[PDB]
Amino acid sequence: CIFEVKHEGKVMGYACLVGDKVMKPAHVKGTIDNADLAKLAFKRSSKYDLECAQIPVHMKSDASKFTHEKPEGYYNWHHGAVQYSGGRFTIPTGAGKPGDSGRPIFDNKGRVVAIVLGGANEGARTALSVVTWNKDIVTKITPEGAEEW
Amino acid sequence: CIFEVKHEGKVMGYACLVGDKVMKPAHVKGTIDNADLAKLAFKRSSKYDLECAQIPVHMKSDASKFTHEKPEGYYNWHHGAVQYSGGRFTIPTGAGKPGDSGRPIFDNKGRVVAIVLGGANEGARTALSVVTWNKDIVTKITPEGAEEW
Amino acid sequence: STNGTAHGHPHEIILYYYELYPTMTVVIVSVASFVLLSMVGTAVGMCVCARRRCITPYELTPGATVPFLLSLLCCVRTTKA
Amino acid sequence: HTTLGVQDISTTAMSWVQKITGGVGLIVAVAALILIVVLCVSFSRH
Repeated sequence: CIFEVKHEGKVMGYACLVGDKVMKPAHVKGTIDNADLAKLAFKRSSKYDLECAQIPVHMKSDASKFTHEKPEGYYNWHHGAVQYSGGRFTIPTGAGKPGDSGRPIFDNKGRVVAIVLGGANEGARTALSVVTWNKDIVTKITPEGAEEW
Repeated sequence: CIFEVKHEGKVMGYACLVGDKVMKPAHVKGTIDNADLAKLAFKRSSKYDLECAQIPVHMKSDASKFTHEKPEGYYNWHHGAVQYSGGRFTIPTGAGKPGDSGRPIFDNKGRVVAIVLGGANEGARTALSVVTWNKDIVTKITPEGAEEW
Repeated sequence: STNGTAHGHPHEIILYYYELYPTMTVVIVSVASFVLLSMVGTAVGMCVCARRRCITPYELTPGATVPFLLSLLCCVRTTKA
Repeated sequence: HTTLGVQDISTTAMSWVQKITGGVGLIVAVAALILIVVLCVSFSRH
């Protein structure tokens, strides 16, 4: 589900197969290091700093769900455990750096819950700026003073 | 309830006694290998790629009721176990070949859940292209790139 | 001499050219060309606006189609697949 | 005597045809603005 964006042979960010689309932050330079994915036609969206396309039928089995269901508690992400509460995802400051955009925040059943775009440092913890699903539609939560990773 | 369509002495697909009609995919060449069934008058329907007729009174006890009820999980079919999830039936690629159209996908109580028409190969698994019942009415789900069996 | 009939419709309209002239018609033609350019510019703007409408709905999922069709055409033809 | 710069008549008829052109341009201009207005509403909604 996770694929890496390379630029001049160097990993800049990541791309993710969530739902039935293929995501990757718009700000990330490079092209997805995967033939099938690279040749796709992406639709940019500067508001969300998102850039989605549709998953080829032969990889659709490789997507990661998603879900609007996110009860206060702890979620999972590559660097550890994210914490959700008060309508805000946070992490121990330092555990997320530039070049982590695109990385999904899974729950314990594997459903992708949000996609990190950047984070605002508010001391001990950093409030993440994420792309999250509402009732059915996509949304973007950006804490005051976010630093786009 | 299941009867085989033969063409030049060769099984092409199947025919099924569901509800009070006698079904068989329209695309299947041949004639039902059963006197009583073969002499019937079928009504073709190219939208549904279906071709139904009515079950003779002496076989009506032999029909199979169907169902719109299909929760994510595993279903049964002649070659093994089909898997349903994300609104898509799939199987291990290779376990379904041309000449399997018409074969029903039963659940564990025997209710026919869908009827295979063909499948699209998407790697490890093949998403089946089936005829399935909605709230009450028939429907057809055809995954992108299906190969009509 | 040369009769500058009125019409009609147009026809007799070009006849006036002979009456008071060298010019007249060429300027009118230029004006017509300008009008055509305005019409063409409007259409180009309209198509760009139609994209602006189709935007958002470009990312992405269940929700038109629907739009579609209501759809100008393009809506729909993405809606596909 | 007379010879002067128009325009003049052939008037009426002339206006009949002229009136047909440019109206649609105004329409698409207004529609464009309205679309922008709605877009701003969406931007505000977000």
